[PDB]
Amino acid sequence: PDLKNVKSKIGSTENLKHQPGGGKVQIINKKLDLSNVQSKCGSKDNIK
Amino acid sequence: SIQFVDWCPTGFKVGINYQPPTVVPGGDLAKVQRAVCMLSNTTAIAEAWARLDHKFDLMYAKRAFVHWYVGEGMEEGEFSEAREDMAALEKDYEEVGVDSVEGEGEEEGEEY
Repeated sequence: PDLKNVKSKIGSTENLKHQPGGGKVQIINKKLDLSNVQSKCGSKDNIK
Repeated sequence: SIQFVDWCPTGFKVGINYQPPTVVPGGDLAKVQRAVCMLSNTTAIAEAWARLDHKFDLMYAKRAFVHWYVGEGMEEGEFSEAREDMAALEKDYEEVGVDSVEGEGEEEGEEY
């Protein structure tokens, strides 16, 4: 006898393209703007 | 040594009420004949403002929790502008703890 060609069915041989692929993460951080800010009591200029 | 600000002319408010202190039922308690009730205005609150300045900035930078306030009707600028006010209050309390001495600008030479 002869079998010519035969192969397995179905598993890890059909998976070899798809890893799958991974990704990327990031924070999750900010600031605030302070540029407007002055004190809200204010007598010391009255020295004038 | 029990320390007031340099500028203080008059720092006090005193009162007399004839009815005594009276406690509650239901303790081992002191039925005293007289008492005082005091309120202190002081820059010492500026130590616990500095703690709110510390607590806030570690959470708010990382933006921890803020989404719980967002989702129940609140601006982001609300937190920012409250801490802005704390940035003012810090100084509103610093422009008082100072001594009343006068002067401005810059000099490096003699008058005499």
